Amino acid sequence: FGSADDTYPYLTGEWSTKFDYPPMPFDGFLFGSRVMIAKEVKTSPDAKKCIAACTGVPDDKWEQTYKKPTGGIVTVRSEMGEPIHKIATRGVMLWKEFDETIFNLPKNKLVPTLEAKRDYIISRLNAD
Amino acid sequence: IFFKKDSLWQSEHLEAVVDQDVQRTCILHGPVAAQFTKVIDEPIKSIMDGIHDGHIKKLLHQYYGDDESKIPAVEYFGGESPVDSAVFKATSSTDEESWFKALAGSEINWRHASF
Ligand SMILES: Cc1cc2nc3c(=O)[nH]c(=O)nc-3n(C[C@H](O)[C@H](O)[C@H](O)COP(=O)(O)O)c2cc1C
Repeated sequence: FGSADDTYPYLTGEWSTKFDYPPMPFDGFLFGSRVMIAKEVKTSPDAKKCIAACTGVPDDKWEQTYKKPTGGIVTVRSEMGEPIHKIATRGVMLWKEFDETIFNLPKNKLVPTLEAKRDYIISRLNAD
Repeated sequence: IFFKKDSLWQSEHLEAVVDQDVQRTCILHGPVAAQFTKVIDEPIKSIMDGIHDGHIKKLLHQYYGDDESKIPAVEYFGGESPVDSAVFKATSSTDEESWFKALAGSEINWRHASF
């Protein structure tokens, strides 16, 4: 959610109608992303600029975050392996690549794969 | 652990990132709410008010015939949990909840809140 407008049908209870269900009204709404640009969040200048310029995507196509960048946003896994929704910056996409290549591997294949990529790994750190 | 450790704080301090390159940085955001996020550096009071205010118009139109006179009113708003002259003598057995509702009054005012 981001505006009063898209949020309204969930207040009327009219949203649930698209699915042939009785009107199903809600009591309130929370806005997480929508506020990240506000004059008073500590989000850095260049970062607010980055956030805006992300084209969104309808609920129609959010599933694609799992694979490609989708509206400028990918999922990426934390150190613990739980999914995280991040802006698809260069660093984040490296993090995603390592997520798929290096961190992916069994703890047995770790140290060998690192050494065979040491030059590459060390380079991509320094760049992105 | 060296890679992913403590990696949320750069979004807010790019002066300490390699060369202030946001493109190196973890920023969190939703794919669907991203489309509604456009107006940079807009005061938070505005964003929130923008939503409430907009809900208020749509609501007025639909169920109030755009007449603000039709909106019922009350002294102060809130304090509701999701669930002319008299004398109350009190005993051991008097229900506390019932008792206060009496002294509270039905009209929402200073005496209602006082009890
Ligand atoms: C940058 C960022 C940091 C967040 N930190 C927390 C947190 O510390 N605890 C929590 O229960 N939810 C946290 N959330 C989840 C939001 O509070 C909320 O559930 C979600 O952002 C709403 O989705 P939306 O941004 O698409 O409106 C965070 C979301 C974002 C984008």
